[PDB]
Amino acid sequence: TNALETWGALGQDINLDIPSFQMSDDIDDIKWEKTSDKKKIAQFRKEKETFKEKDTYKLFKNGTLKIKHLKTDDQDIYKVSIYDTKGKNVLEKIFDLKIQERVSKPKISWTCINTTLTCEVMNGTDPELNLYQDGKHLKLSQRVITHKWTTSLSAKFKCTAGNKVSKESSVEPVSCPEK
Ligand SMILES: *[C@@H]1O[C@H](CO)[C@@H](O)[C@H](O)[C@H]1NC(C)=O
Ligand SMILES: *[C@@H]1O[C@H](CO)[C@@H](O)[C@H](O)[C@H]1NC(C)=O
Ligand SMILES: *[C@@H]1O[C@H](CO)[C@@H](O)[C@H](O)[C@H]1NC(C)=O
Ligand code: NA
Repeated sequence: TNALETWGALGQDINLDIPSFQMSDDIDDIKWEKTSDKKKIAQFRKEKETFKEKDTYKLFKNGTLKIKHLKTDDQDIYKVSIYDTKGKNVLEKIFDLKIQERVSKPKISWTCINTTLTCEVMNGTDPELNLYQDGKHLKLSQRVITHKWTTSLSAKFKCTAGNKVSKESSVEPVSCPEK
């Protein structure tokens, strides 16, 4: 339905900008609306007043709308409509905001007794995990990664986790004399 997809982080702020715009005198009204609830979240009705539905919102002179501290409820299609003094619609841009939880630093666990190693990430939406040993790719996975060996070991393992909004990483030197 012609919207510009946008990714935002649960808990962080985000900015919806219209580069296609450049403010001026002729401009009489800039309206930002939230589709699903059909409600104007912010509006620049000339100096006549600066309306904002909440502190969660902020609208700038350049038409950019900042949404503070993203929450599950903010995933929605947003629309800006802006008009001059002669009543004309100068621009209309639409954004399709989806949000994800930032990923957390992965956690690596292991026993030398049982030749087993695990990498897991507790926080993060639809993450992707990669396991490396002394800089060489082991496995890619969406769920928890397991890695078993047999010999005595003294490697440097690296586990990455990432999604659309973040990337975290953890390296842990492993030494199993096993005897
Ligand atoms: C609009 O202004 C804000 C700061 O007031 C800035 O963060 C944003 O990048 C600007 N966008 C444009 C298109 O000027
Ligand atoms: C995991 O996410 C929760 C909120 O969803 C937060 O309280 C906690 O601090 C996060 N942990 C990390 C390591 O980011
Ligand atoms: C680890 O190895 C021991 C033998 O040394 C075995 O008995 C045990 O089942 C293994 N641990 C797990 C969790 O399977
Ligand atoms: Na919102």
